[PDB]
Formats: sequence, structure tokens, C-alpha cells
Amino acid sequence: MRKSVIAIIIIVLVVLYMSVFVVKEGERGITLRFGKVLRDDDNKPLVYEPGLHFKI
Amino acid sequence: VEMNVQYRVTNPEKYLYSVTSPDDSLRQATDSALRGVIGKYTMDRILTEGRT
Repeated sequence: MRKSVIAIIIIVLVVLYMSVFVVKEGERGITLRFGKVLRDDDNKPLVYEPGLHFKI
Repeated sequence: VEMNVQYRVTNPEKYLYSVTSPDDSLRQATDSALRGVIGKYTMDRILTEGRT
């Protein structure tokens, strides 16, 4: 029960680093899907403030 | 006409994330101000009186 537990622990760390993305103070990032952008509130593209956000 | 502008900076949140190349951008504004200002007065005035 050592190889199984250690293997899952190591892979999650690399996945999380890629997923996390923060927005600088003087910049704004708009998360994008394969070709489209993320919408909300009756198809209003969302722009991110300078905080942490998660992307698959 | 030649001018010298002594200045300082403030909290880097503005200076760093307000305009690209803040030193260069300010220089362009200075040229417009100097020319615009000079543009109002005549040559004789600018040479002796306009100095101040």
C-alpha cells in the first residue's frame, strides 16, 4: 500500500499548479474554453479581477 | 528652448501598473506642455519675461 498512495500524491500536485492562475493588479485575464469564452448573466463575458481562479 | 524637470515617484502600485514606460510617457507630455505653453507667448516675451 506504498506505491499506490505515493503515486496519487505526486500527480495531484502538478495538476493543481497548472489549474491555478492568478490575475495581476494591472492586468485582467479572461478565461477561455477550447474556442469560446466563459459566460454568465445572460451571455455576458466575464473578466477576472486581480484574484485567484481555477481552470481545468 | 531647453527645460529640466526634476521629479520623484510614489507607491509602485500606480507607477508600475498605470502606463507602460512611465518615464518616456511623461517626457512626451512634457514636450506637448512646453510647446503648447511656448505657442501662446511671443518670442520677445519668452526670452526675458516668459522665463518665470
